[PDB]
Amino acid sequence: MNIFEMLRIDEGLRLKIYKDHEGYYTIGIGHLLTKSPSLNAAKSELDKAIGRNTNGVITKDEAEKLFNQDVDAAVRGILRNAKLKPVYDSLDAVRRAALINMVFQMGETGVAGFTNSLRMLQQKRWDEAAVNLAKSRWYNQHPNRAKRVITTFRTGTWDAYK
Ligand SMILES: [Cl-]
Ligand SMILES: [Cl-]
Ligand SMILES: [Co+2]
Repeated sequence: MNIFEMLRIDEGLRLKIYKDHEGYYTIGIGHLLTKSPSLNAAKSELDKAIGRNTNGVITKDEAEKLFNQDVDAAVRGILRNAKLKPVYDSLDAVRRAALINMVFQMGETGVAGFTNSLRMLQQKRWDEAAVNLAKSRWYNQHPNRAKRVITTFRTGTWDAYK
């Protein structure tokens, strides 16, 4: 399995503009367009992003392209961050993907804010990190997904994903 398949499972695929669980406009595979109420605003971001008059609807290839860019960006964010890099480096392949998933969903900056879980991950204190991760708004607002990720961190296997 890999980060791509994993996030595809977590975020699903939508070709038409949609409002997310928080009421934000998104499209594709978890690509946030804007946090604004204006559907026009979202259309415009979209057109800006795709390079064409989309009218809120995109193609699968277009979707996968925003996905690659987005996955790329998450990693860069990780590598740029003084708090995230070292943890990332200390992790194994499966766990790195779990970190990416989180950076992707909440941003580099939101993730760097989980000071305590990051320390625990850095020390390989799997069980405790997982307990700590679950005490968040993240988890409470995304019970199912958050559980697959936390689990992945805990086991270092793709089991939550099979
Ligand atoms: Cl973009
Ligand atoms: Cl969820
Ligand atoms: Co959310």
